[PDB]
Amino acid sequence: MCLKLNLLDHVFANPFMNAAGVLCSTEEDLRCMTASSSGALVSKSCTSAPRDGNPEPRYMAFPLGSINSMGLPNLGFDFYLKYASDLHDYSKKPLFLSISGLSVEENVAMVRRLAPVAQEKGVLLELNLSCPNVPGKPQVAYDFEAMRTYLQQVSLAYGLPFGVKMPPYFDIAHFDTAAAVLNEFPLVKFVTCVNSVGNGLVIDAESESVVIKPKQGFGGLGGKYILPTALANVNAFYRRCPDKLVFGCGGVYSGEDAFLHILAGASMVQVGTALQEEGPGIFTRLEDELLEIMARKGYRTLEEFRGRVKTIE
Amino acid sequence: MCLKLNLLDHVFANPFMNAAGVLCSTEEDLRCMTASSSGALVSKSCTSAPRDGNPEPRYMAFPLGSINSMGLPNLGFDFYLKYASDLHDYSKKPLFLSISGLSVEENVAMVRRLAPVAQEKGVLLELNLSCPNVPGKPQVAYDFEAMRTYLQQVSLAYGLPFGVKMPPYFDIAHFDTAAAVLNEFPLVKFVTCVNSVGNGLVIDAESESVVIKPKQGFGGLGGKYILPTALANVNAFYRRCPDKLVFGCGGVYSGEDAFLHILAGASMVQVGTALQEEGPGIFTRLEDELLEIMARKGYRTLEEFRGRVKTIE
Ligand SMILES: Cc1cc2nc3c(=O)[nH]c(=O)nc-3n(C[C@H](O)[C@H](O)[C@H](O)COP(=O)(O)O)c2cc1C
Ligand SMILES: Cc1cc2nc3c(=O)[nH]c(=O)nc-3n(C[C@H](O)[C@H](O)[C@H](O)COP(=O)(O)O)c2cc1C
Ligand SMILES: *C(/C=C/c1cccs1)=C1C(=O)NC(=O)NC1=O
Ligand SMILES: *C(/C=C/c1cccs1)=C1C(=O)NC(=O)NC1=O
Repeated sequence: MCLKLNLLDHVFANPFMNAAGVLCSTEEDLRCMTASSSGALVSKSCTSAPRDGNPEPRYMAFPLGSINSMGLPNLGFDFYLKYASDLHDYSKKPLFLSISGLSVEENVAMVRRLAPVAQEKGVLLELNLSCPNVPGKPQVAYDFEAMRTYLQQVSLAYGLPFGVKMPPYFDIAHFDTAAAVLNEFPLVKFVTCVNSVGNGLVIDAESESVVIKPKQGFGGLGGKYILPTALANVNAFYRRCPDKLVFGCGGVYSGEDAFLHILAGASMVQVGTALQEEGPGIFTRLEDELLEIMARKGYRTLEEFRGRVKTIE
Repeated sequence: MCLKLNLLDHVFANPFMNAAGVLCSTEEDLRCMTASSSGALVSKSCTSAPRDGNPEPRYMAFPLGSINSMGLPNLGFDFYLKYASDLHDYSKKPLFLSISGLSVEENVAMVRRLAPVAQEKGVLLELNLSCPNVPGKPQVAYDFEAMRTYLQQVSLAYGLPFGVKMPPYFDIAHFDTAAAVLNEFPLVKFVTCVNSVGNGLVIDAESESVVIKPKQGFGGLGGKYILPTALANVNAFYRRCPDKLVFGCGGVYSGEDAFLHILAGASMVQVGTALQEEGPGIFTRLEDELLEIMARKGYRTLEEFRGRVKTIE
């Protein structure tokens, strides 16, 4: 019985990794994620220049999930590039690098610089088109024209295999259009579904107040709230992008939740809110719990059930 | 002391009502909602002609909420119009009628016939622009040019105050744009936020199967999953639509959840999933719970706290 995978020219001990933004901002965070049982890690989305992000409180967690408006905060591209070039131990596990420039120009600027590092070291790009917390800069992937431009320019500037972090969609016509944009770009080898469900609002009944400070309390939702949305987007792109990989993200707290993502079509399974709450010990739990489900069902590998969710009649 | 209110030139005993589609399809259902302690009721969304709706199973509920792909099912407009014109006892509470034609022409045809009964009896139109479960017919309010065309034509054809059942949005630019489209129409006097969170996917781990039959298992989400999304939309439209009322729908299981909706800006509060699961006895519980929270905080009216959610700094 076995959780191993072999994809994008890398070997993964298991399908689990952090979700971008969780436990991956500093060198310390990145070492911790490397020392953990995860199959891979991804760095914090970065802009070209370092940034502070939004005023605190900007993240809060509850029994059913999390709300966040982290905004810009990252140590900057130079730092994440050096991590990938000089510091990351690739013998431990594969590394993905998330970028989220504020203009197509900014992204292209960065991906020009990442390419030689990608060629040399094997770092994998994840391009973030779905941040819901920068004011005056809505989720790029909700503007399909903008999306096609970003992907053109980045494919052209980078010229190597990469993936895209997508926002959730809620409408069958949007699934159809978005997968079709993506399928114009053969260098898009993976699609990560989903980023936070944007612009929710948590209100505390006792205080009568919002619980995060930026944007009058509005922020992206993670965790239990979003699992059926995440599974929908995972399967919707799995069905519509038969030449690409789908990475699942959203609502994973258990090996059962990972099992569902995998049934829906996920290759790698990312863990945001639950990892933020539980810490990196979650990875050993998720592995054991997923193996227990596989054992009970007689499944010996991931590809025996990946994408094999059953429909009714 | 008592939760009574006036809106839209009617009087309501409390802000609670069913959500359209729940406990409101048949004459029996409507009689049962009329007999309950809700402050109002809304009929099931209807098409000009009767329809059966989708294959069963089409609704399933879980601890965290519900998924549904009910699709077309209603007794047809003639039935709901006759309920409004001849059977409803307006002495007990107000009635809303929900319409959901498949084209602008169908909606125009219905509202032309509803207009006289609205003039005579005061039945209130809730126009549904957000059904996530007709194949080929995506949520009208996710296409802003289509939404403007529907609201121009209905306003011209109806000529009396009405409301719109909105889908959730997730993007501040979308809130800005949708609210500005609504604000182009002075006859749109209330905005119901939200319809179900469209096209989620529930998967049963043991059976490895989706749980509803239509649309390969995809359906709209209700219940605990959607409360922060609902609150966000309620507040977003409450802030942007100062000359309209906002009706709250989504995730209400308790008087506390109702309190949050009303803090966010809700005038009426609609109950879907929770009502489907608990039945109409829920209304006495919701009233009792809301009165109790109000007491504990020293609020005597709903006006004292509606829209008074606090932000940080
Ligand atoms: C504190 C926080 C920071 C995040 N930062 C990023 C980020 O920098 N880039 C990104 O693509 N997504 C970011 N996200 C989104 C997550 O990667 C993930 O898509 C979302 O939380 C849903 O997964 P979950 O349900 O496991 O939390 C962040 C989420 C949280 C909670
Ligand atoms: C079985 C079912 C049928 C529904 N039918 C309708 C409908 O005919 N028209 C409509 O506007 N919304 C319909 N909805 C959406 C609800 O009115 C409501 O917007 C949604 O369920 C979210 O509220 P909740 O969280 O309380 O369930 C339906 C919901 C359910 C669960
Ligand atoms: C926004 C992206 C933020 C970045 C900060 C520096 C570079 S990119 C977020 C996102 O993608 N997902 C979230 O849930 N929260 C965010 O703030
Ligand atoms: C669809 C609207 C369905 C109609 C059937 C006859 C007339 S209109 C739904 C909706 O608006 N919200 C839901 O959650 N489910 C539906 O099926």
